[PDB]
Amino acid sequence: NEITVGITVTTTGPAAALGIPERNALEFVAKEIGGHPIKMIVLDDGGDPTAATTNARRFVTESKADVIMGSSVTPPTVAVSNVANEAQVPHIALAPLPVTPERAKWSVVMPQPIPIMGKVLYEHMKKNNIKTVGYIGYSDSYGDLWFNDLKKQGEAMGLKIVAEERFARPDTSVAGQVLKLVAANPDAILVGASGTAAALPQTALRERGYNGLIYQTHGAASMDFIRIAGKSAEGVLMASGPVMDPEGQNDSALTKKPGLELNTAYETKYGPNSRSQFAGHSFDAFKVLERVIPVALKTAKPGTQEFREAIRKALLTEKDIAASQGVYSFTETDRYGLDDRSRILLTVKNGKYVIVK
Ligand SMILES: O=C(O)C(=O)Cc1ccc(O)cc1
Ligand SMILES: [Pr+3]
Repeated sequence: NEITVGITVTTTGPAAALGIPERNALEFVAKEIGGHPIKMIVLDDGGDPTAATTNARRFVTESKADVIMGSSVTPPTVAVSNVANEAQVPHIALAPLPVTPERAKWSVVMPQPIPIMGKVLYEHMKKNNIKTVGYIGYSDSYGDLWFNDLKKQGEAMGLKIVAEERFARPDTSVAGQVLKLVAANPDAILVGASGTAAALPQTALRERGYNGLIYQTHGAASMDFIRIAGKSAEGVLMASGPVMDPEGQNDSALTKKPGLELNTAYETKYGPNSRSQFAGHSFDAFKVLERVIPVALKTAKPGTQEFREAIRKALLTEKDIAASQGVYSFTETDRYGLDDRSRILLTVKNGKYVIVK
């Protein structure tokens, strides 16, 4: 009578810094929901889309999963969503992705959508005298989501995009891209990357004498960024989920209690400042399950296709789902389901994250 949840995340390779906290956070989620035990099957995919496809396929067929979850970065998350939408199994994505008609029916997304994160960054650029903006980001759909958003929102707000450079996830140098960005000398540069890679343009730009403002995505929101960037991290502007600072929230924020619950558990085990954007997502996915499971049980039983459907329909009917990273209300067309309560703006002062109000 167990409910089966298959989870594929990235605990090896360049994106381990994202998947490791995601896996680690599972220690702190409910393993009994709606009066049923939860059976979790957790597999590494190394960030590889083929491996992620394979993991997801096996969860849905061999493990007869009721829900599948993952992956840690966009390319394998697209792969998982494609399996979910063909096999007709609810999928909770732990990385942002382009939600096309192919993907929208069966996938919902825990991380904040790019445009919400972009808007807070671009409003800061406007307030801080920025006229020209350069971009460096992955040469894949994550880097595309961010560049497209920068151009679309940015130009509408009167910013001028003056350079675009890309680099691949495994790359350890961005020398050629930085040379071009430095020569263009934009007032600000947006880095579209994540984890350890996000710190690569941060250090390379400062080392080459760039003095403009540097903006980072929510893909950079863990202590790994400050560890790796060092002094180059100072003064960065970074979009983040609210889980990075539940202490600072008003008691009236529905995200405060779940943020405090997660962070107290996580930091007790893993040490000071070990909170992350990413631990927030897997923890939140279970907050979502705690709302939708008891609703699905009213009409269906675990291990059937009807239960998959009932969960999918509950995702549409259950509104205002409180979690550490925001308050979720999904629709047929909005698979992120988040608003302004799902983001804050961080900077780094003396090796510590601080909120910019
Ligand atoms: O690198 C990638 O592809 C990402 O998708 C990283 C990422 C993961 C979770 C977030 O909340 C923000 C960005
Ligand atoms: Pr029935």
